[PDB]
Amino acid sequence: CKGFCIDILKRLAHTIGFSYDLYLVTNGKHGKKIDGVWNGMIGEVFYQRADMAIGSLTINEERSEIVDFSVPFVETGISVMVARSNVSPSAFLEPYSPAVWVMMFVMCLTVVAVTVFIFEYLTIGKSIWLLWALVFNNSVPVENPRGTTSKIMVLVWAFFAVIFLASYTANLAAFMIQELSDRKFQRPQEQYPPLKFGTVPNGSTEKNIRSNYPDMHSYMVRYNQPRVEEALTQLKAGKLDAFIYDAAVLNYMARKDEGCKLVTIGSGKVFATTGYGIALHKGSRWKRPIDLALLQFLGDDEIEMLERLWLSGICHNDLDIDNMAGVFYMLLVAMGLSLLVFAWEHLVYWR
Amino acid sequence: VPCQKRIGYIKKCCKGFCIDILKKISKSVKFTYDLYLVTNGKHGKKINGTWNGMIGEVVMKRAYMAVGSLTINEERSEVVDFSVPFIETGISVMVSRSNAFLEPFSADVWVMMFVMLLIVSAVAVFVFEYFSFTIGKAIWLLWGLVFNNSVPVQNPKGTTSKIMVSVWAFFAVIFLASYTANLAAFMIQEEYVDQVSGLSDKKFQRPNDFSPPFRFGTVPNGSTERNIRNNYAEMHAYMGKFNQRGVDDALLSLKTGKLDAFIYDAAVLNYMAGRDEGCKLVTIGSGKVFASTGYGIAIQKDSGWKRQVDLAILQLFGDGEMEELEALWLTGICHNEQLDIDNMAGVFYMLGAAMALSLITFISEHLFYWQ
Amino acid sequence: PFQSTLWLLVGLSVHVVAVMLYLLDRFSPLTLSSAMWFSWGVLLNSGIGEGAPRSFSARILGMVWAGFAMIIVASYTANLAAFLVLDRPEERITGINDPRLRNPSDKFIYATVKQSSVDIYFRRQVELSTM
Amino acid sequence: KPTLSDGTCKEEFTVNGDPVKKVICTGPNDTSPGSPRHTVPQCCYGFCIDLLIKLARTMNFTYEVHLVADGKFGTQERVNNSNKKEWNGMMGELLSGQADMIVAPLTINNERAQYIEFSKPFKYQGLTILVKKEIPRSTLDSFMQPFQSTLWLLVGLSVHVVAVMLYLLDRFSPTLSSAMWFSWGVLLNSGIGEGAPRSFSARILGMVWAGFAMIIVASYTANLAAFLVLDRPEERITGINDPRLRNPSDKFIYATVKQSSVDIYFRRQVELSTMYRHMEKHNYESAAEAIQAVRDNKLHAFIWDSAVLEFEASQKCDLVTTGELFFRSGFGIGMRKDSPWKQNVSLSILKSHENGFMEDLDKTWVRYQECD
Amino acid sequence: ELFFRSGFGIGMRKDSPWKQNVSLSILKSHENGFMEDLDKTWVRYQECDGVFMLVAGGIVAGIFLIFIEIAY
Ligand SMILES: O=C(O)CC(F)(F)C(=O)N1N[C@@H](c2c(-c3ccc(Cl)cc3)c3ccccc3[nH]c2=O)C[C@H]1c1ccc(Cl)cc1
Ligand SMILES: *[C@@H]1O[C@H](CO)[C@@H](O[C@@H]2O[C@H](CO)[C@@H](O)[C@H](O)[C@H]2NC(C)=O)[C@H](O)[C@H]1NC(C)=O
Ligand SMILES: *[C@@H]1O[C@H](CO)[C@@H](O)[C@H](O)[C@H]1NC(C)=O
Ligand SMILES: *[C@@H]1O[C@H](CO)[C@@H](O)[C@H](O)[C@H]1NC(C)=O
Ligand SMILES: *[C@@H]1O[C@H](CO)[C@@H](O)[C@H](O)[C@H]1NC(C)=O
Ligand SMILES: N[C@@H](CCC(=O)O)C(=O)O
Ligand SMILES: N[C@@H](CCC(=O)O)C(=O)O
Repeated sequence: CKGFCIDILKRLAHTIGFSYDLYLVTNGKHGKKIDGVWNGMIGEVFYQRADMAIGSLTINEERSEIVDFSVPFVETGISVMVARSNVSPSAFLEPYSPAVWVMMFVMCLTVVAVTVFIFEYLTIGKSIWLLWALVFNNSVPVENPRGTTSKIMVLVWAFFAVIFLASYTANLAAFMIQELSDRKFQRPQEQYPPLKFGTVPNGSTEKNIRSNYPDMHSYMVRYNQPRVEEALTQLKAGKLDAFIYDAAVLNYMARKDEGCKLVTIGSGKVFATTGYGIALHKGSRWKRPIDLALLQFLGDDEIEMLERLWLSGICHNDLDIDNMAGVFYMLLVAMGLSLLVFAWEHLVYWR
Repeated sequence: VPCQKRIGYIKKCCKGFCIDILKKISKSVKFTYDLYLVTNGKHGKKINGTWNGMIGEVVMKRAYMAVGSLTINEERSEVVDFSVPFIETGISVMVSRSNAFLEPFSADVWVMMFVMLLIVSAVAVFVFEYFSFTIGKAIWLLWGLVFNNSVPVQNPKGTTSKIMVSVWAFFAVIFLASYTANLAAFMIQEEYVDQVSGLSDKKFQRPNDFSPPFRFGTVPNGSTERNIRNNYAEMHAYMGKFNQRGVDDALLSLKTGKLDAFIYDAAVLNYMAGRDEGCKLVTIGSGKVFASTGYGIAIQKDSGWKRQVDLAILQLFGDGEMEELEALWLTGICHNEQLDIDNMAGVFYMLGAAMALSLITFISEHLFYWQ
Repeated sequence: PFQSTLWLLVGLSVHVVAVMLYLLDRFSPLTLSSAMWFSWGVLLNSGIGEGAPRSFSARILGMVWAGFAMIIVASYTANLAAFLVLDRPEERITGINDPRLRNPSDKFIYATVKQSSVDIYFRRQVELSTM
Repeated sequence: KPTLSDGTCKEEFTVNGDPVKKVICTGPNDTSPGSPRHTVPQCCYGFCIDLLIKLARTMNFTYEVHLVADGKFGTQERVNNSNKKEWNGMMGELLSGQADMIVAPLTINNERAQYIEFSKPFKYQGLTILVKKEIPRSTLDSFMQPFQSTLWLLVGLSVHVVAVMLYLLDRFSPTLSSAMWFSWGVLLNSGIGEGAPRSFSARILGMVWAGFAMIIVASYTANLAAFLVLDRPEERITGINDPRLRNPSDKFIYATVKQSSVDIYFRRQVELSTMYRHMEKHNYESAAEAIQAVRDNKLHAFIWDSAVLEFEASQKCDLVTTGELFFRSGFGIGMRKDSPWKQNVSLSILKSHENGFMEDLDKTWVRYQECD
Repeated sequence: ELFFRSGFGIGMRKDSPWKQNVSLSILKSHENGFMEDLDKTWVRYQECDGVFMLVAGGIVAGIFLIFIEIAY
């Protein structure tokens, strides 16, 4: 037998000094009350059949009442695991937010009046028509002035436009150089389909979830996957989509699967956050010699090194349709904007 | 470890990579030490038959050992013995960092649109010939379409005549967008031009007659200079003018511009490169050792500890202890991984050449009718 | 990412070629006003300007004349593209077991809260005595 | 290489025309573990042979090169059939008496240093990893490849909706086929379009359309730029400490060379016997066939000296080495204890480094700079 | 990245008779959602909440060019 807890036990015996014999428990799992009798890893320590119970035990309130736990050394709560969902957006492509947009509209609005003013010195329609033409690659019939000063002012419009277009390529190139929603399941069958979620219902996870949310527990009895891997395979096959278990095991299982197809809900959701520990005899008097020894390994470099050796898995967390359909929202205001202009012109002469 | 210094004695303390190795050995050899700094000379230079420096005390029965920055070479092996090397060392050069339209892509592309020049010209005339400009004027528009320019030119009519040119129109924009996207990739794939290739380069071997001379130098009284003075004696004579006094003073002279090369040890220049501001200095060849000779501990001639000390060092390599020492003490910060006149001058080389192509065509009019 | 001297050669290029283009057609079997009207715009890619090349020698002028822009306008698009690739090491955000933490020479001069526990943690850690 | 029909084994010239130096090399042929072995004269040449000839002339001694019986290096190989252990391979032959000098790639470590000397190394190197190179094909894309092909009919339909009602509003308030030339032409950015709008409703609509023009082509320029930037499988085993090596997953198989120095290195370590306990069954008789196995996709990784693997990777451009060096120890000439040749041999190697002689050997036997 | 993982706690003397009481109360309020209520209320959200400028001179330069052109 070898692993994480065993490594701590071997290290503990060095500093303290004792002889230990492992006593793998035949009875099922960690602990449970059957109205008078305790079984599992905690049943054989209350009934004076052992002196310590090392393993993946979790601190609770009933257990801490009758036994004395040590200082927690691994975090653990309640978590849910789901599969992996099937864009990189830019609303209007936002070159520098609606700041430069105000500048170009205001600049082009003022110049039209200025250019029209200088034509009297030498055109309400021709000046405005040519001005928005050249800045947008022309391609429209626009009057070309025969003067000298007029042609110079119009000329400097193009070079500003193209470099804007070149810069309009930079921001799009910028975004690619730099280079997820779980609003569902938030309902006890109140969602439209029959939602399925299940546990391994013998441990503290059921006891904690049995007191609160009584309605969920009664419905949850339909799904009683009596394993971890058996529940895992059924989850991938689509039979189940939510698995609730320890947050120090579900996270590990979702941190070594191929393809990064299993990500827990949220970004490491934990609910109770009751850490692990070592059960004792309630009168063992070994509680003090363990606490100081354990608090040392949490200090500088001991515990913070073991987890790299055992729990260090890989495959962690990490143009579409709406990207180009962002200016489409401005297409919905195209015909509407032009429609009211005709109505405004109609009422100019009629009224 | 306490580090006594002679000349009266003033107490000092010594620490670092070499000291850490020394105390590890003393825990497996069962011996002690009385370290003391060397006063007269440093690193040894055999002059007039007598030695000096660090190696000048082991020879004359004063230290019995010497650990530090010592480079193994033949001239010292005869007089004193050396243990198994525990680090690599050669000889390198340190330099600063430097400050073509067809260079992106290649010549493969430019042999294609030449076909389109003849093909598009023939297509327009062939279509126009049937229904019934041409060479005189129609060639202007179809080549002009390749470039999105606002030149005022005629627009040929025809219900179907201009249909294909519209199809021909969008071939250019997708072409030019492709023709400019690959350009940015070459800036991603930009290489380092460098200046020299090693000690055997002509620039190093040329003292003069090679423009303003290359300014290279080193510090004397070490293995890195005696090695040069035995193979390239003509080169060592020239470099004597650009002599320095220490690594630190010479290093700052590189940035100012008085020097542009530095031939020194190949295991301490790496530390300088990895612990400088903005990593503006890079070794030639990305850490290219030339005369591979490692370090070691010098012991007195005919010493019984030699059989035991080298065995202990080889045990460290197997036990994987040396990785912690080098990671702690020998790790840097930066790692080796702006349009200019020279790059786009070559662009103008063809444009200037293409300018002259207009002059020769002028003389063709002379023989158009006379001949 | 521009240089005034480099901007000068392109800036003065149009003036040199504008006068050369106009006077070239005199010997063929172009007014100065037009040479400063439809030549500045085309290099700048502007609709301001009038006329088309007329002489056979004038016809061959446009090849290199037109060929100037697209070979250089993309260069700026490439030239600008260089800088967005550069992000600077200003976001070095180096931490935990880094040489920056153990660099005790007037660079970061970072401090902690007196007493506390982080002071005890550093004191206990004999490997970081200098820090 | 096998000899010719006569006693000699052919002659050839190098790149500069110098004659390559060869020495008769007697040894077993057709190894085939499980078949009788016969001794047939062959000839050997290369790096160590050229260095060996230099020493023979300098110190004035003669030689007769012969190969090894079993193609394995030294190893302690403690067995129950003997009292404690006995050496095997090259190392055992030197101590037996049949060998006086050992010239071959042979690492310097603790175990072999307790009985034999090692002189000084020729070159310094370390261990690394060899893996199969990724797909050489760049997956270069054609026209209509980027962006959804189906929605490009929508772009084709985008001009359709604009075309139909453009002249439809030119009849009621103030031909239908006469308007699409301008609408289609402007997105071509050509001179075909000639109809300047007169109605204010169409005049505004014409200009706001223009803003739609340049976005796609610039985006398509970026999309093409996307094709030449984003390529990263991120399949790089980083060092020995990678968690993939620690867990003995069956999807990848690790292997090495039997009875080599790396086998001793892993066995000695009191922690590493957790992965190679499963990789011990996956080994090889020599390093000359593991490369073929990797090339045949029957393996995933290989552990060997960087001196050999780097040369192989350069020669054949189907493999790329990764990882970082983690055990550095040079080679060396090996001889028995109390041998008098030790002092002279060590000096010659040190004197050869300064003379630049090893530079000539490197550039004619190691560096080929092919398919870089 | 975090490098010293250890929680808080209420401190008291060794012979305090309230130690066993207090540990149970914390472990009983840690699971019935009380800690989440305090988390959201207090600590959770607490939201924080040249060339272009020279266009005036360019118009003057254009006006100066206009005046020069008008004069010439
Ligand atoms: O009652 C309601 O109106 C529903 C709702 F609001 F309860 C609700 O949907 N959810 N409540 C969440 C929550 C719990 C808790 C955990 C598991 C289940 Cl089964 C029930 C509740 C929790 C449990 C113990 C201690 C602290 C906790 N803190 C919390 O936020 C979690 C959340 C939830 C998320 C995923 C699934 Cl698949 C189902 C529910
Ligand atoms: C190592 O080299 C030295 C120097 O050449 C050898 O010493 C010579 O040995 C020969 C015969 O043994 C004598 O005739 C010379 O007089 C010696 N020269 C000197 C300077 O002592 C030495 O023999 C070599 N080592 C071995 C093992 O042969
Ligand atoms: C859960 O606990 C009960 C208690 O008796 C046991 O009978 C049952 O087998 C346990 N469940 C599993 C899957 O072992
Ligand atoms: C090198 O040795 C010479 C001769 O002893 C001496 O003059 C010179 O000062 C030494 N160099 C340095 C840097 O001390
Ligand atoms: C709380 O403390 C009191 C006095 O210290 C003790 O009598 C009692 O048993 C404790 N527990 C409860 C639940 O009251
Ligand atoms: N690690 C926990 C998981 C189940 C539970 O919450 O009780 C235990 O066995 O105690
Ligand atoms: N350890 C070498 C280094 C020489 C040098 O740094 O110049 C020597 O003393 O010869």
